[PDB]
Amino acid sequence: QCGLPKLMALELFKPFVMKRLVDLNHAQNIKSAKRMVERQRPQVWDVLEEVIAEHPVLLNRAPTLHRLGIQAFEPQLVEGKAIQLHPLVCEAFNADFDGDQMAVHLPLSAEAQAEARILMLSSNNILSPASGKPLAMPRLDMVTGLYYLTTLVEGATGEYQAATKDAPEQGVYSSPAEAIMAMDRGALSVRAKIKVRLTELRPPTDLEAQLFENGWKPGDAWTAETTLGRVMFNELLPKSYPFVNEQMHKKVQARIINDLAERFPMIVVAQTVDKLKDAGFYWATRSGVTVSMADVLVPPQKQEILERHEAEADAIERKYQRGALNHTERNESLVKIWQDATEEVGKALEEFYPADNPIITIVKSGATGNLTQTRTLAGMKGLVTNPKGEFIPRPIKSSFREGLTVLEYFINTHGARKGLADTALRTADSGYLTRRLVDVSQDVIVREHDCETERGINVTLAERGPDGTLIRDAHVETSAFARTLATDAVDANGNVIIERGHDLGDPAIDALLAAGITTVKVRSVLTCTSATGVCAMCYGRSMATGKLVDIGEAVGIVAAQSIGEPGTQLTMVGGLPRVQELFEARVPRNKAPIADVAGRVRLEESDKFFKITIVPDDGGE
Amino acid sequence: LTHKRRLSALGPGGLSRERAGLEVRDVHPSHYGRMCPIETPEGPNIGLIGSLSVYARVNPFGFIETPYRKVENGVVTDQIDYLTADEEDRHVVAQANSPTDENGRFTEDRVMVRKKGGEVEFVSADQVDYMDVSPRQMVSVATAMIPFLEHDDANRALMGANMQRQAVPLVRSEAPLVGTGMELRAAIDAGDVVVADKTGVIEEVSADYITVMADDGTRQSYRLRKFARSNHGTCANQRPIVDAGQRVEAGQVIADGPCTQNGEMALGKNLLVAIMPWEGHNYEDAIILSNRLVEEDVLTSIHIEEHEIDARDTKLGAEEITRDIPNVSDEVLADLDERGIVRIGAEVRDGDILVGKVTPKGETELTPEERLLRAIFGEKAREVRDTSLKVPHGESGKVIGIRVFSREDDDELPAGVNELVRVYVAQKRKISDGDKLAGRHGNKGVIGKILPVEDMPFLPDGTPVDIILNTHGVPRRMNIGQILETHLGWVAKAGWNIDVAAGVPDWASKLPEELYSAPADSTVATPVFDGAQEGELAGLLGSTLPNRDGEVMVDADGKSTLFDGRSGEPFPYPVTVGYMYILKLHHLVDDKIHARSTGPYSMITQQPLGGKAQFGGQRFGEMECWAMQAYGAAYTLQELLTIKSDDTVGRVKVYEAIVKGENIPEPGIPESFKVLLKELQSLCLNVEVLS
Amino acid sequence: LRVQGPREVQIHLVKEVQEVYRAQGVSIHDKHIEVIVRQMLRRVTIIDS
Amino acid sequence: LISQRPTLSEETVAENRSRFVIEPLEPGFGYTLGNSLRRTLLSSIPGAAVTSIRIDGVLHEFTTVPGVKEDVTDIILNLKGLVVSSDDDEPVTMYLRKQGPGVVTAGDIVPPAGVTVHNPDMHIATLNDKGKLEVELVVERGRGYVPAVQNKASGAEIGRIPVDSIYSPVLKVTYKVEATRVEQRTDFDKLIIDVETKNSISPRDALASAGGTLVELFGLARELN
Amino acid sequence: LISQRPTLSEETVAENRSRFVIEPLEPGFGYTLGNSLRRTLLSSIPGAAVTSIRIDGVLHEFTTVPGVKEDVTDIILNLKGLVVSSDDDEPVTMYLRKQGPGVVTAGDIVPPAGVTVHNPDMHIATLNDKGKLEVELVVERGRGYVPAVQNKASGAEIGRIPVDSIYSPVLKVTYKVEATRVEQRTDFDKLIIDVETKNSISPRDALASAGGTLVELFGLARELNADSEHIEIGP
Amino acid sequence: WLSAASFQETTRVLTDAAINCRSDKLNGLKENVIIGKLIPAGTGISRYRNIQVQPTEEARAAA
Amino acid sequence: SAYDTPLGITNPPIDELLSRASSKYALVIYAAKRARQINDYYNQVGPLVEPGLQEKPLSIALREIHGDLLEHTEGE
Amino acid sequence: NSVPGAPNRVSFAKLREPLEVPGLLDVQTDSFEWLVGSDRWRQAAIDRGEENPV
Ligand SMILES: [Mg+2]
Ligand SMILES: [Zn+2]
Repeated sequence: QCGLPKLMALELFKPFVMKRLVDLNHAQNIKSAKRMVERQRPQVWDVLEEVIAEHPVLLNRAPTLHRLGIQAFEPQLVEGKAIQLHPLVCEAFNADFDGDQMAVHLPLSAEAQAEARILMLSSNNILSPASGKPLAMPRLDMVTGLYYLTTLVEGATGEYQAATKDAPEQGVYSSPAEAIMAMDRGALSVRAKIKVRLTELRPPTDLEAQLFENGWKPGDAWTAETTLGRVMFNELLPKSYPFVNEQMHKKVQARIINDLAERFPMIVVAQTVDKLKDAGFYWATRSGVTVSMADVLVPPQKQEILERHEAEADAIERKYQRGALNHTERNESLVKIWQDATEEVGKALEEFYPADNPIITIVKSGATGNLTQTRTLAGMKGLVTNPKGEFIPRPIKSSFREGLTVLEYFINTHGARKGLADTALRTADSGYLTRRLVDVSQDVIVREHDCETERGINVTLAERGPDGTLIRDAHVETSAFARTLATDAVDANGNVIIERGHDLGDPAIDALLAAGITTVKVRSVLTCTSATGVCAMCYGRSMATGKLVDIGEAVGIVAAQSIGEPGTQLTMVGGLPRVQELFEARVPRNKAPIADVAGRVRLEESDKFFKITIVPDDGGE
Repeated sequence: LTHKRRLSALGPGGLSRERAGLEVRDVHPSHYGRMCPIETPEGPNIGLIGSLSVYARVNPFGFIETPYRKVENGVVTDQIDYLTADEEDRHVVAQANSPTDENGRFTEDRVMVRKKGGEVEFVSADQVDYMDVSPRQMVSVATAMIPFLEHDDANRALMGANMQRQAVPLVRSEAPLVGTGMELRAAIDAGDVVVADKTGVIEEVSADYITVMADDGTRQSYRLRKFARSNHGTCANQRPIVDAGQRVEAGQVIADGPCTQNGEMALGKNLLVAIMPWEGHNYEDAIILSNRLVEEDVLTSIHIEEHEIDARDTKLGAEEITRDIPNVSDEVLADLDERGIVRIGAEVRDGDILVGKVTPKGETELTPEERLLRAIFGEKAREVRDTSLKVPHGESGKVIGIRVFSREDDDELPAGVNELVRVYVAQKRKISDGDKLAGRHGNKGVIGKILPVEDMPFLPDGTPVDIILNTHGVPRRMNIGQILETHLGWVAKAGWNIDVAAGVPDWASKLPEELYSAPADSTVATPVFDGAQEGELAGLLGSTLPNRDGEVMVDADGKSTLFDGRSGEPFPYPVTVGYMYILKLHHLVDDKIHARSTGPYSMITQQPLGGKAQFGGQRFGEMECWAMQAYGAAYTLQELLTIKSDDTVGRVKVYEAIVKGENIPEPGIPESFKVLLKELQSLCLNVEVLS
Repeated sequence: LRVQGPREVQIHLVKEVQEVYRAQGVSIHDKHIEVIVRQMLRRVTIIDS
Repeated sequence: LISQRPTLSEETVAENRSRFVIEPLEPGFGYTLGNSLRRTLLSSIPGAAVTSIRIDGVLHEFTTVPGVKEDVTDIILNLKGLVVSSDDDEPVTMYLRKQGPGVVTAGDIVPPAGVTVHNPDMHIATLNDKGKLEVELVVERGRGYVPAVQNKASGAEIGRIPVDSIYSPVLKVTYKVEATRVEQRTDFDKLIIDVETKNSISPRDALASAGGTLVELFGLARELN
Repeated sequence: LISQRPTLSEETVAENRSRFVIEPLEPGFGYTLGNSLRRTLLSSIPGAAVTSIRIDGVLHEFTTVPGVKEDVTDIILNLKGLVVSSDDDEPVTMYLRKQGPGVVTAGDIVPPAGVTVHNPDMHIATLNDKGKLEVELVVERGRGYVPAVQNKASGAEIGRIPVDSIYSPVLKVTYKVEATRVEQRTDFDKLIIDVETKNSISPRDALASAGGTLVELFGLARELNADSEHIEIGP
Repeated sequence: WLSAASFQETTRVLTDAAINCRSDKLNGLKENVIIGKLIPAGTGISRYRNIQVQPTEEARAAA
Repeated sequence: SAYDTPLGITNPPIDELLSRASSKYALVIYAAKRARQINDYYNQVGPLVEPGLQEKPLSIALREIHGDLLEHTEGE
Repeated sequence: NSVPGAPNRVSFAKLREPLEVPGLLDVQTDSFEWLVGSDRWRQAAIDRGEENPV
């Protein structure tokens, strides 16, 4: 759902409103209906709400970097002049509420309405088509809520106490309602560990196996050791989902959402994300997270570290005055010393801060920010770069919480301006690259089911070293997952683990590693033999839908958009210029010669140059 | 004021925005004291446009000089010399904020200085030969009005400095509780306030003029601008502040300007703020406001717009300004003056007539149906067609002024123009959802929700807060200076008194005597790079005066216990509460909302025009087409590119189908492709379509 | 491409692009990059006709 | 359990400020009761306020008056602070006339029967030598905040200046909860609610009005037999 | 007089669970109603429940009871699940005795005059073969939820187990406020309250009792000035 | 040649196409939008575009 | 499987609809054709499922597809 | 101190300003006066250490 201003909706639907006014005998003809709509008489607004019902509208935010930049929503009239946007889609649109604007388009034809209602509906596009990770998931405040809801704190009010020779167990509640009653009287902290008898929540897999041999059913009671907050959180998840009983970090929530998407229909995920949003906002409001000058604690050991490193720097300076080291050597030594000082200050800051500090709470929960920002806020700014790009060997010791002096601020401005200017042109370069990528790849479209080819490419899954057990490859999610096997995998003896034409998920890789398989041949677009376009099996499964790609999808545009979307956040060589060089297939700047043929090498240092000669072992040239 | 001190690298003989690399737009060490490193555009003009520093002066050759204090033998001397960049490159300059004795000799053994290459170094006190005039030598006028600037990151400081120039004037203005010392001088330098020319005694004070009898026999009268439209449609209103029989001195402010209060610069309003997330309404930089700001017109502003119409000559006869218009209801022209112009004090809305005008038609060639309709009603085929000036779409407000120029009575109008009529419409806009507010530290945001007073969290004494700002912004944006602003604003509003029974406290050792105690609602000044310190602020928070009931709402840490307005239970943890200076930027949803269903089209391409001035259509760019192709929405894309843009026949047929309630017809052959084909046919290319 | 073969050059291009992208912490499946490479490798220079 | 119905007792802090103690209440009950009372007291108490004004020598609010230090907009803003008490439920007209040197305050208005002004010392404007101020104000009764009504909708002629009306006599309402002892235990709590009003209506009357509104609202819940 | 009088509508969700919708009420009154209504509903209706127990098979080390598979904690929870209704607002003693293999439920308790049990099918424990269960319960009336009262001063009689008391018949109450439209204005609030009580009362009766209690409480304030201008509703 | 001209180097592309006299078959996902014909992808391909629909006899009888 | 009552245009659930079609595009064209037929009938086969008070043709077509009251083919 | 009015505003500044802030509009006015040529400009140029300014 989206909130549409009354005036905007009236203007968009003017013809429909005029039709519904004339046919309802509010106006005698089309001219009268138009005149009534222009003056906005009260009868217009009654018909407007009837007209807009079940009429989706497309929202867009420029620039449209990828597919999810345009999404269909069901409109509803709202007082005022600002469009109301659902918080969960802000990640897809890359939108923030600091003055951004969105454009609204009205589908007219029945085909367009069907496409908007099915293909482009916001609730049907949870996952990212690029990597397949969920996007319409809790973030920022919501996470900070759920985190606080599910964190366990020792020594809390109403904490469970083991039975003694004088009294039985204390913190045991007959049902979650009793726990809520206790919480409402200040007798039970929401984050206090307790024992509670649950009946409507499925227990975890191993507990279910250990307790119910015939399978858990609704109404069966079982005692769980957990906090009231975790119990409330598990009520947001679908009925059949097993109990989690774990602190809700960002990655934990992402894992849960990914599990839901794989094993549950799309509607259930859309409802669960809304429930999580509501709970997260409610408990973020009451999480106690706030910013104050006192909350920004400083490490007591900062002064000693700074004085020691200042003594070291003075020693280096006195050495330099003798002439033992050059200017570049002095700069390098100072840079190393101040890097060490910054690292020690950061370590001290991390150690000193308490667990429940709001600044650390926000970062650790994964809602937003990073520890480097905290270190520069409280600990010390560190080193800054000059216009030339080299590190200045005069660090800004004073943190912003203390306040930089004039000269430190002036030098920091250099790096700030450089970063801003770089970001200014990143967008243009990325847009140009995306345009070229889209244009080149526009011809790749899935045209048939399978080309019936035995060819493919080899992808490694794991490597075995002296430890004996084969360790999984780090880059396996982007290589082996969401692919098809070209040939059957056979272990050392010869038994087949997975037959050809099987989707490679997580269980498939787990089974293959157990059997001892390290490399697998998978069908790929590079080897597709289809006469026109490509085939579904070679491409694999669509990341967005998690199912086999369907005939008629323009995978080329999707690939181009996926490549181009993260371009804006690549440094400006190992960044966007490097990507452009690689894709343009031009001679690299720092060209490295490649051995034409094996043999023995020889070299001769020369004036401003090397020279290398390779003598083939086989042959004489 | 900032516009007049702008240094631009573009223009003839300058750079081009498409041919400017990183090197030119980066900060150079020589800028110190000449070009402000903070104030600069955020967009593609980053680094190409800057502002002159406070103390910078221009050499007749065109080079920018800055003042420095001559120091010899490690003793700062009263002599001041203006140096150029190349001239200072041969000297060692020490920062102003360096300890010095009453005599002038440096107290410390080593001083911080800048060398030839702009490199910062410790040197012996005898090596320095120049010193900075003031700690704020490097900042511009706008940057000088950000309190606690040194605690704010460069990006946020730049954003705040840029935002300060977009504040719209309010109906009533008040100076900030906490600010710099610049607000005063700037207000006088901008020249919008009225300053007495000669010392004397005020004679007569009205809302329109001020008469002052000078000390000698001379007397001077000053005319005050009242409700005068500015270049951007913002009210410019000057009002007196002096009283009859009051002695005034030359250079003393006698009338306030648009955004000034008692001779100081007042761009926004100081209001109570609580730093906490609230039910997700301030999510992603959104802001919640109390309804009080609407009831009391705290953030209300007057906006004036001018409409111009002209009656001129034509080959068919001159067009006349008349009170009678063909085919108009008698009620429509009810507020029109006898001449046909709207009456002052009327309330015009969208589509209302402002000035009545008519133009000769000439040929008629009326259609047979129209001829029959006129015959059955006996209506004359009038010679003139209506061309009256009508209020644009979405406008409103009272009519305040009318100006008429007629060639008959001089009125040297352009050739062919016989009459010129200007109408001024003024409207009072209250803060509403979607309006953009911001602070002085780059913490911008749009208003997402306006709550009734009973819903806002309130202090334990019953006082409700005015604004709720999210807590997740500050730490990652590195603009912690706003928290110090909030603390010091709370300290300023509620008076403070430092007990001096057991001597003076250690933290307050360096505070001037005047800051030992101050009454309630006392304003304070914290100059950039020389102002309130950490420990001083902490102590002042810990030494505030109680309220009317003899109790302190805010503890020594700056946090207070709030109550939930909706549920009624107290919030589990204390919340940071204080006073912040929030200013209203000129980005209001009122003037950017337009939608379109059908409107004017282009001459050649026949596509909809763009812009809110016309019934502008939104551009469906190439990237949107890529997105539609990625979705596989073939039909939506086809209708967007043909039916809704330039399928001339398809447009009218689709309108007819929608009105009649029928299926949408098939599109075909947008006009742009035909134009392209017949353009390629030119320049000798045989382009043709086969079947 | 000239020395080792068409199969290797696509491996090299995919590896380089993925390394650059993941240096910043961005996850893109190799299928998109290999589609781009497939488009990059579609024609042959004729030596003699 | 205990059998002791709660009781309410009042004390007066000032002429227009009072405190009310309700005790004994069940534990965790004072906060919600006080919040409900505060919400009703701040959003439902009826009062009287000026609905529109007309000055002799102006047509709109964006002009000035000869010999008057303040302009029309500032005069309207100053009049916003006027506090009035009315009896009848129909619009009433008050007249304000002044000439020559002096300061026009709220005490210069000549209200008709049934209309009272409780802040006669409020400053409105100042006339120096030739300022002739003639104003007519319209007073009505209502509740809450009502934005100014446009002349065209109200069918008024040019000259009338509609203004925003604030029908609310209550300034500040707060509450606190303390523990009180009973034969059962110290669990029960007492609620102290403090009310400060514009002096147009006594705090007790406003409290009674809020209580009546809440009683009649909860009558719906009680109607289930 | 109000703009539009609100109305209350009921919809049954289950045997002992219902939902009530009050609409359309003026803006800002949704929470004002709902919060106080929930608090009164869940903390003002009087009832009865078990407050202390004593099992003859255990005197120290309250871990397990001989002859039964269920531990002491499980028995305590099952008893907490019991539903009782007394009519003497004073402590009374109930006795439960069982012998031999089988299952002991609420229906096996012998109640005295006045005391009643509404869920005789509630399973209490499983008595093992050649096992005997003999327990006593203390029952009295109260209001709301009261944590277990300590017996540290009972050194002369140790073995009794005090337990948390649930007197309120209402078990769980939730409320929410939504926007709704009347005519052309959408500022109005709709209050939706979900209630679910024990077997000894229906949600309608609890709602009526809470409404009466709130009416009395606010009449306590209205009595100060009877002839005041309170917002009337009409019939 | 339509898409090549739309991409870059319009003058050179058009010159080469003119001297070569090479015709364009309008199926490239980029010239279809220029012509205004619905793209040959997603719902625009013949398989989905030429779907036939008619109620079943069982539902037709009920009416 | 088990889910809360769908609201707005999410009803009927997309999973059930996709269970009766080859892919999303086929379902889109299927619903569009049925809706066009229903509208043409309105303006001279009618809607099989009892339409609501002012249910739009598209929603009626989707409900009919969900109920399995219709059938389609794929020309090629 | 420069302004006779000088609304009260206590300052945390600990450093005395040795030089008063100059006119903020001088960049425009002085340049324009040089362009057209004015008596005050002639006097300033003469005092600055130049003869026969043009
Ligand atoms: Mg933005
Ligand atoms: Zn294939």
